[PDB]
Amino acid sequence: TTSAVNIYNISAGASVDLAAPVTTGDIVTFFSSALNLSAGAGSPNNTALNLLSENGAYLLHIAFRLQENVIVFNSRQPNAPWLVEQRVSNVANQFIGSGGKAMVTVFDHGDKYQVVINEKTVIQYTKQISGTTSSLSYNSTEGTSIFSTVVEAVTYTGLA
Amino acid sequence: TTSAVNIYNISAGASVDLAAPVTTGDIVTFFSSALNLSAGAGSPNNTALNLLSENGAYLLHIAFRLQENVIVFNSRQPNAPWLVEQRVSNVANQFIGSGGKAMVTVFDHGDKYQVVINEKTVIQYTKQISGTTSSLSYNSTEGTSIFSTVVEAVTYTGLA
Ligand SMILES: CC(=O)N[C@H]1[C@H]([C@H](O)[C@H](O)CO)O[C@@](O[C@H]2[C@@H](O)[C@@H](CO)O[C@@H](O[C@H]3[C@H](O)[C@@H](O)[C@H](O)O[C@@H]3CO)[C@@H]2O)(C(=O)O)C[C@@H]1O
Ligand SMILES: CC(=O)N[C@H]1[C@H]([C@H](O)[C@H](O)CO)O[C@@](O[C@H]2[C@@H](O)[C@@H](CO)O[C@@H](O[C@H]3[C@H](O)[C@@H](O)[C@H](O)O[C@@H]3CO)[C@@H]2O)(C(=O)O)C[C@@H]1O
Repeated sequence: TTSAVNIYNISAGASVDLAAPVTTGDIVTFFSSALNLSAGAGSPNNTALNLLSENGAYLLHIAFRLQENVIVFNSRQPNAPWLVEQRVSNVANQFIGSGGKAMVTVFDHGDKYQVVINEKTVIQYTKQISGTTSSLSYNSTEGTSIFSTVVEAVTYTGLA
Repeated sequence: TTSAVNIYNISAGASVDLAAPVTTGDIVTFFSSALNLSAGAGSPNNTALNLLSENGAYLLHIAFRLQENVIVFNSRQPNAPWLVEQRVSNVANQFIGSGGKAMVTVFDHGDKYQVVINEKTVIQYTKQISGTTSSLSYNSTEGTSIFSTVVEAVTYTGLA
């Protein structure tokens, strides 16, 4: 009944600490002012957006792989191996209806993470690890990212 | 547990019908890619954002008035007089921390509307009229709008 809006500018390769943690019922949107579907190969990821716990855990890892023409969703505890990785085929098909810019939205449904690309829901990822998101990262493969060098992030917390 | 993201482009003087209504717990954000605090005089509104019911009622009317250096919040049923109007003093003060662009967010707390300019909450408006938002309008006074000619609107519905 007293929500909050937080805006962050995330440079590729950076990680920002949220001034307000993202928990169940809260939202996180990533804004890209560019879209490059014919950028190049990722090592292996061209672009990755991560929601991380205060322990360094990867609550949610989102990776776009142009050469493998896929999107990967996974998670993992700090200094531990990668877990069960879901995947969505065909990158470009999710960005249909873009036009030089993209929006990725993550809904934290407590026990799941709903990921939306613009207006299209791509997956209802089931949380392999639980907790509140206290920081986010935007990692890219040198010069072959599908998003702008700077990605804006708006978080809507205090909902439920 | 199955929310939706809808993106609308609203041209000044236009009104769009939402593909999904905005109800209690839902969110609506307005994106302006320009900010003009020394634009001119409004007749009397330089810029107005409205959330309208399916009956044409003005659930929430938001008006920026440079010359009167104020922001007005009000409501009204169709073909009825304007109601009790709240107001926030000093426009520019709410946009501090902008930099050529702005975003307004309206949280529908069921019995209230929380309005946020960027990251600053400006008012906790109490609904004089209740209902679901089925459409939004962006009205301007000829050439003196504080926002770009086209404002982007992203709605987040199906939350609660
Ligand atoms: C040079 C190197 O090996 N570093 C990797 C890193 C590290 O493995 C680690 O994640 C560092 O934190 O991973 C990078 O992305 C990985 C990530 O996309 C996961 C998704 O779950 O997949 C990894 O590759 C998988 C592959 O998808 C599977 O098909 C295969 O069974 O196992 C592979 C190894 O786990 C990605 O490597 C990262 O930068 O975060 C890529 C780096 O090259
Ligand atoms: C030419 C004309 O009179 N049209 C007005 C319209 C109409 O009054 C009506 O709203 C059309 O739908 O109103 C415009 O904005 C009004 C709006 O900002 C409301 C806010 O509640 O205030 C009106 O002026 C008030 C003033 O703020 C009060 O101090 C005063 O006590 O009463 C005034 C009259 O209600 C605004 O006119 C609109 O375009 O929507 C302005 C048009 O000029």
